[PDB]
Amino acid sequence: IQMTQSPSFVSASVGDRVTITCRASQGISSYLAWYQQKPGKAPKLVIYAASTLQSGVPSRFSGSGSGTEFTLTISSLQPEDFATYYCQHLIGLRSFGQGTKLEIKRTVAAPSVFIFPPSDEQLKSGTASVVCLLNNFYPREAKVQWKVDNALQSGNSQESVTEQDSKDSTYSLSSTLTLSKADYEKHKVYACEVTHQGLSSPVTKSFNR
Amino acid sequence: XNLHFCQLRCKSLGLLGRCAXTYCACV
Amino acid sequence: VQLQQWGAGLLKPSETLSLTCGVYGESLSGHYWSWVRQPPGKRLEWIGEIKHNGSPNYHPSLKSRVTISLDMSKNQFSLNLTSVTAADTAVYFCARRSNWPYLPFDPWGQGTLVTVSSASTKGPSVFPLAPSSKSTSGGTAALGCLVKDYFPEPVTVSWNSGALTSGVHTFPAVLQSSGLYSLSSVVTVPSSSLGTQTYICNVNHKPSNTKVDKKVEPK
Amino acid sequence: WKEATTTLFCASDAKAYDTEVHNVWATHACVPTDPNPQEVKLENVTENFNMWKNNMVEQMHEDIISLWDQSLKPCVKLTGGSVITQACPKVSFEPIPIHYCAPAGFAILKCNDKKFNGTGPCTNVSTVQCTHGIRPVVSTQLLLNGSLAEEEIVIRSENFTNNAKTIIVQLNESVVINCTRPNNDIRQAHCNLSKTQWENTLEQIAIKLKEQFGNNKTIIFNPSSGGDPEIVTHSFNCGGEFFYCNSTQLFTWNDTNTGRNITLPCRIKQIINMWQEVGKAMYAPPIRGQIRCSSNITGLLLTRDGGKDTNGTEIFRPGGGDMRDNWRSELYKYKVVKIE
Ligand SMILES: *[C@@H]1O[C@H](CO)[C@@H](O)[C@H](O)[C@H]1NC(C)=O
Ligand SMILES: *[C@@H]1O[C@H](CO)[C@@H](O)[C@H](O)[C@H]1NC(C)=O
Ligand SMILES: *[C@@H]1O[C@H](CO)[C@@H](O)[C@H](O)[C@H]1NC(C)=O
Ligand SMILES: *[C@@H]1O[C@H](CO)[C@@H](O)[C@H](O)[C@H]1NC(C)=O
Ligand SMILES: *[C@@H]1O[C@H](CO)[C@@H](O)[C@H](O)[C@H]1NC(C)=O
Ligand SMILES: *[C@@H]1O[C@H](CO)[C@@H](O)[C@H](O)[C@H]1NC(C)=O
Ligand SMILES: *[C@@H]1O[C@H](CO)[C@@H](O)[C@H](O)[C@H]1NC(C)=O
Ligand SMILES: *[C@@H]1O[C@H](CO)[C@@H](O)[C@H](O)[C@H]1NC(C)=O
Repeated sequence: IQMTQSPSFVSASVGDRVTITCRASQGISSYLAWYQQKPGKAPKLVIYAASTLQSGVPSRFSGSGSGTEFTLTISSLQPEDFATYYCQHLIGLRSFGQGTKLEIKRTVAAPSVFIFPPSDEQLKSGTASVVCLLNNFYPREAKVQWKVDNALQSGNSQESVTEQDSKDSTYSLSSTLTLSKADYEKHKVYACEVTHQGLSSPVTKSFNR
Repeated sequence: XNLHFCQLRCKSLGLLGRCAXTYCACV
Repeated sequence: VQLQQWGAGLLKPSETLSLTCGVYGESLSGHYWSWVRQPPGKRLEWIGEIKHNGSPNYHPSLKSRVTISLDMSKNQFSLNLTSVTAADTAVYFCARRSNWPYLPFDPWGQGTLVTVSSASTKGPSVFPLAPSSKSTSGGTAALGCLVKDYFPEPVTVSWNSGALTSGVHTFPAVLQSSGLYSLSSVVTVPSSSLGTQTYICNVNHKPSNTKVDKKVEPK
Repeated sequence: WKEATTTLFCASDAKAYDTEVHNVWATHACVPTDPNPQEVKLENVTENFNMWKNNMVEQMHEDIISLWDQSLKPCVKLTGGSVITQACPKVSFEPIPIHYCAPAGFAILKCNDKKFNGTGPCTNVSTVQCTHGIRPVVSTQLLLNGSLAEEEIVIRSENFTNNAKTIIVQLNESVVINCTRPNNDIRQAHCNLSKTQWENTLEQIAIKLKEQFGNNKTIIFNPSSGGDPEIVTHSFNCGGEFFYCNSTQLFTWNDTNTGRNITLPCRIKQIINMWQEVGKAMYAPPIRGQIRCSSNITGLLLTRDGGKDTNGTEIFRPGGGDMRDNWRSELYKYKVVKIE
C-alpha cells in the first residue's frame, strides 16, 4: 500500500485556506490519521479516522475522506500551522505519506551574495574551503556555480540550505568548494556565480589568491 | 446452487435435490 | 502522559541498537506501545508495536533483526535491533497508542538520533570566515565560522556567548565524503562595528566533549 | 435496547510479518485490539436471543468471502457464463483467530446460560465489546478448531421439528484428527483419528438426540444421500490445498473394537465447486513435501431425514455447505444492539 500526497513544498500565506490530499493505492475505511511535524521535533496527532480532530486541535482544522481519497484542510492558516504534514494508514503496515511541507509565501527577494577565501590556518592542513553565501532570499530555488580561472567547477561543491528565516520568511544557502592545497595554489581567479529569480541577471563575486 | 441441475442429478439416485448454500444436496 | 527516551545513538555496523522508552503519567496496562523511525530527509516508518499480553508485532522489513519488549516492573519498554547497517540511521521515536480501538500515535517520545557509521568520534576544527571591505554590502559586512570534520552530529553554534542573535544563520550540517560532518555559521553586522566590536563563534560538540571559541577578525 | 444493524470492526492480534494470508489479510482489514473487554455483567437482566436471525453471521460471511477471494486465487473461475482467469500462486494458509467489534454508540451482548439452545430467553446475559477469536475454518460435515460446550454436548436447531433445518452439534470434548498428504500419487491423502474416541462421541451425541426426539426412538447415522462431492465428503482446506475426505467410516453406526485408529481415505482436488458463489474453480497442482493438519473436531452439522413413514426411527446424515451455519456455531451467543 502506497500513500500519495499533493506534491508538497506548498507555499501559502497566513490567513489563507489550504487543503492537502492523500491518495491510497487501495481502499481504506477511515483507517487514517494526519500529523504535523516541524524540524527537529516529534510528530503530533492532528486528525484520525480521516475526519476526527485530536483533542486540543483548533477548529480551523478539518479532515474528510474514505477509501483512496482523503483531505486535510486548514480553513485559515496561522503562523503556527506551517509545517510538514503526513498522512498515515492506521492499520496494515502503518505506512506514512511522503509528507507535505507547508511553507510561507512571500514576495520574490534577490539574494545578497558574499564570498569568503580560505583561512591561512586551514591551508596548512592540506585543504582549502571557499565559501559562497546567499543571505535572505526568496523563493528557495537558486543555482550556484563555481568557477576557477573561468572554468566551471565539478559538482564536488556542496550546498546547505536553511529553513525559512523567522520573522521575514526568507531562505539562506551556503555552497562550499573544497580543494587540496596543491590544487588551490595552481590557479589564480576564484569566482562563484549565482542565478536567482530576483536578479535581472546572474551575479558574480570573486577574488585573487 | 443450480437448483434445476441439482434436481436433475439427484432424481437419478432416486432422490430430490435442494441447495445447501451454493452446493447441491440430494435429500 | 509523557514519554521519555534514552539509549546510545552512535553505533557501528553489525552492532546492536538498544533504545529504551519510559512512560510517566500512565500505566502500560491495556495500552499498545510502538516504535517508529525516520531516516534523514525521509518519511516516517513504523517499526513495531507491543501489548501487555506479550504478543510481539513487528514490521516485515525488520522481522529477523527486531525485538520489542515490555519492562513491566519499570513501566518501560525497549527496542532491540541486531546487525545494524548504515541504512538504519534515523531518528527513532516511541509512541503510546490511543484506543477505541481506533488508533494511533499520541503521545510521542522526543526521539533519539541514531547514527550508524564506522567513523570514529571526532571534535571539530573551527576556521574563520573573515569579513572584508569587499563584503560591505551598503554598510553591512558579513563574517562567520567554518566548522569542519566532526562526527557524529550534532554541534551547536552560538555567537558571543548568546549576546549576538540577530542576523545569525546556522546552516544544516552536511556529510562529507570523509564520513565527517561540516557546517558554516554566518552573521551580518554593521561595518562600523568591526573595529570596535569582538565577534566570536562558540561551537559545541558533546559527543567528543569539544568546546571551541574562535574570534573572527578582519583582514 | 432493541437489536440494530450496522457495519462492524473486525479484530485480530495477527502479526504484520507473517506472510500467511490470514495474518496478511487481518492486518490490512482488521484492528489490533483489544486492549481490554474489559468487564460488563448485567444483573437481573433476561434477554431473548436468536442465533438463526443474526446480522452478524451474514456480515462475517462477507469478511471470510473477501479473505478467500483476495488470498486463494484460482487460475480459472466460471460463474454465470462469465469466465475469469488470473495468476494463482500457492500461499500459506492457516486460520488465525478473528474477533468482531461493534462501532460507536453500539455494544455486544453475550449469552452465558449453561444449557443455551440458541433461541429464546437467556437468563445469564452479559455485555462486552467483541466476540472471542473465531478461526474462519471453511468445512463441511465436521466443525474444526471451534469452541467447546462448557458442560454437556449441545445440539441446536432453528426448528428441530423441521427436517429441512440444519442441526448444529457442539461437542464439549475435542476429538483430534490428523490429515496427511505424505511426502512423495501426489493428490492422494488420508485422515486418522481414534476409533474409540469417535464411537464415544457418537454415543454421547446419540444420547442427546434421544433426549430431543423421544427415548422410544432408535438413532441411526447414515452417509450423505448425495449431491456435490463437497457435501458427500468431509472437506476442508489444508495448507492451501483442498482436501476431500471420505467420511463413510465416520458415519456408519448403530446401537446393535476393530482398530485403534479410524483411517479415512482422502483426495486433494484441483477442481472445486465454490462455496462463496455458485461456480467452479481450477487451482494449480498441490505443493511438494509433507502436507499435514491436526485439528479439533468441536462440533458437527447434521440434517435429519423426515418421516415417517413407519416412524419410531430417526435417521441423521452429515450436512453443511452453507458456511453461515459455521459462523453461527460461534456467534450464536451474541447479538448487536444500539445504545439509546
Ligand atoms: C537487547 O540487547 C542487550 C544487549 O546486552 C540486552 O542487554 C537487552 O536485555 C536486550 N533487550 C532489550 C529490551 O534491551
Ligand atoms: C461433556 O458431556 C458429557 C455428556 O455429553 C458429560 O458426561 C461430561 O461430563 C462433559 N464434560 C465434562 C468435563 O464434564
Ligand atoms: C430453545 O429453548 C427455548 C426455551 O423454552 C424454547 O422456547 C425454544 O423453542 C427452543 N428452541 C427450539 C425448540 O428450536
Ligand atoms: C417447525 O416446522 C414444522 C414443520 O416441519 C411446523 O409445523 C412448525 O410450525 C415449525 N415451527 C416453527 C416455525 O416455529
Ligand atoms: C495425531 O497427531 C498428533 C500430533 O500431530 C499426535 O500427538 C496424535 O497421537 C495423532 N493421533 C493419532 C490417532 O495418531
Ligand atoms: C468411501 O469409502 C467406502 C468404504 O471405505 C466406499 O465403499 C465408498 O465407495 C467410498 N466413497 C466413494 C468411493 O465415493
Ligand atoms: C486448525 O488449527 C490447526 C493448528 O492451529 C491447523 O493445523 C489446522 O489446519 C486448522 N484447521 C483448519 C481447517 O484450518
Ligand atoms: C484444541 O483443543 C486443545 C484442548 O482441547 C487446546 O489446547 C488447543 O489449543 C485446541 N486447538 C486450537 C487450534 O484451538
